[PDB]
Amino acid sequence: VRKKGLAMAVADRAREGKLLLVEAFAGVNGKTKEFLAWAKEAGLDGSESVLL
Amino acid sequence: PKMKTHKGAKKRVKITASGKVVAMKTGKRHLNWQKSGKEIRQKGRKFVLAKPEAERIKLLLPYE
Amino acid sequence: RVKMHVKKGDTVLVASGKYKGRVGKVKEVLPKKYAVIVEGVNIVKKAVRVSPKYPQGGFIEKEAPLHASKVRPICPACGKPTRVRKKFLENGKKIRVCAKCGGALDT
RNA sequence: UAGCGGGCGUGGAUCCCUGGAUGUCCGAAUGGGGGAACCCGGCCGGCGGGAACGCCGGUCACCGCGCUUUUUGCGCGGGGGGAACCUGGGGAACUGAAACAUCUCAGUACCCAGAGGAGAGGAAAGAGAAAUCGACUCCCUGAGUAGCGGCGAGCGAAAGGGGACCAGCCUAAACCGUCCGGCUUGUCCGGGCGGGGUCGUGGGGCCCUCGGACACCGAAUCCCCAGCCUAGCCGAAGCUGUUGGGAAGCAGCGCCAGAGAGGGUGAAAGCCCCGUAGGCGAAAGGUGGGGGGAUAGGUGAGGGUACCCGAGUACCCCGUGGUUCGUGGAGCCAUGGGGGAAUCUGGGCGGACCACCGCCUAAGGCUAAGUACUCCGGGUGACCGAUAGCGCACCAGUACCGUGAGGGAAAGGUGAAAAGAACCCCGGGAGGGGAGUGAAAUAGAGCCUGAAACCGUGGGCUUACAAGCAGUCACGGCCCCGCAAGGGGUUGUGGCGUGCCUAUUGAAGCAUGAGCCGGCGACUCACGGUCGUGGGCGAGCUUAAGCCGUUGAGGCGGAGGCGUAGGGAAACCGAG
Repeated sequence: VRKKGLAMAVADRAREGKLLLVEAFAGVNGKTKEFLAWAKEAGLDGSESVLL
Repeated sequence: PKMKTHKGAKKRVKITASGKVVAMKTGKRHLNWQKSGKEIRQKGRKFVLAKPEAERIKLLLPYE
Repeated sequence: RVKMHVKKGDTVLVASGKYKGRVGKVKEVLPKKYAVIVEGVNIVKKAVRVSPKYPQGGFIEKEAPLHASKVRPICPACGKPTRVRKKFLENGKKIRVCAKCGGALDT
């Protein structure tokens, strides 16, 4: 059951289209504006919350 | 905690593993003398049901 | 332990709410209940006819205290939270990159 | 926590951290006391001039264990408390059985005592069916199974396996060396002390034999250092205007981030104050195998002899607790009496007992670890907001109850901040009328809110020929809202009418609960079953303890229960 759970849920997100697995994150030191400009570039904005 | 199977009726009854509680015939102990074989071969087994639904319950946990 | 605040009895502005943007004076730290008596809360008490210290005229007050979270630093600029450094020897607290503790006299 | 009043610090006070210090009188009280916190006293020593009065510091009750020539005595400890957890020493009744004695409740509450962070326990006369494992406590399944019983109520375990955890040993006795005792001197009986050994194809002793060896391992012990706690240190980014009493809220631009946890800042801030992530920190003290030095200390093969291996015991009986065992064919452990072994063909067990085969070496001892709990430190919650919450939110084990053991309350909020109301006025004051204060005094001092029952004062309608579970339907009088239409209200008349709840064959009942109101207050859950149901699954399902991770983050762990064959009570026969 719960196996499929994740699957279904996660895969259902995929049905919408809101998803991606970047090869490697450009902001390599863990600092805010790195990932921030990175996100503005990676299809992000601000009003959308991230099981990231 | 875990309900206790009634050791007694457990130690003294049958129910065919389909759900039909079928028991053992009595009135057979201190008689026999002026009686006949008719009562003998009849006093060999028994039946029952309906309230042995409540008795089917009393068996409980291992059902049996 | 660490009743310690950040305000020193010298001179500092007041970004309050009562008389907002009022020039804050010598300040007088009082006490450990986060408060200050700058030169501000001006009212008047209904003191009695108390013949000695209050002759035939009794209806007067000057500067009453106030809250300590109502002021901000001062330097050749404005407030902005103070940064402290160990000077190697002493312990000067220069302002937001803008220099000098705001109290001075060899620090 | 105010006034009076006087001091102290950048020669770094207060404040927090540590160590010591002064530490009176009570209290195990401990010199003797004694009705607790009071009254006396002895010896060492001192001060007042101090031999009589008095103080100061010293010293003293008892038990045990270990020494001292009995002696003079020296020595270390003891004794008290403690909420829960803890081991033993005694041991209830109510109840269930729809009575009630067997039984149960339960060896449970409760009394004693002691032990410590632990304990308790603990290295095998084991466990039990196979030539199987191998101290202890803990979690799980085994399983309500195996057992138990006026075979009623009901009570009710162990192996196996899946994990936590890991730990092993001190001895006596064989033999030997010494000091002591005594004695029927003697190739001696008992004692203190060192060597000696520790058991399952037995272990050593003693002599003889193999070759016994640098080493090889190494504590529960010694000591130290990383750390850990008792205080801290620092630490990211903003303004202008705007309504408002007050902005943090309204717009304009800008900003920190490993930190947009939270509280507070006159309200609602990531850049106001306190802080959050991160990063350092002990001079003195306490705590720690984490790492190591070190230390106590541990290891061989063989022949013979014929030495010892735990004595008022095991073993039989009797009276028996515990365990599934309520005495049954009744085992094993433990023990009160009586009978009373041996030292390995010795002993105990394999559920009465005898035969065959296996298990393990008794009657002396110490053991960390995981267990258990909450006086307590911090941390959290689909926990509560002054009838709730702990009994105790505020000086609650205070009031006050009773000699007494013991009972057991009530009682919170002004504001951002006291600015907590001078001066006039009436008044003895009290309290108010003004003023003055703040945003506001409908926040005015047990003062945010202020209801209900509730007692007043004004007004509208109605009432002084009238028969009432108090209203209802209609109509008129009326007064006031209304553009209309209508609406509130009120009752002048007349048709209709035996309160509520409980209880009852059945109530207006002259059966009862109830004065009125505010509030508190009763069908839940924990295990398992059982029918129906929503879904994943499919002859398949699903893990339990736990472990890995987490900081509201999940996955992993197949022991096991479920399901396919039942039928005979059984051996067992098998879709029969």
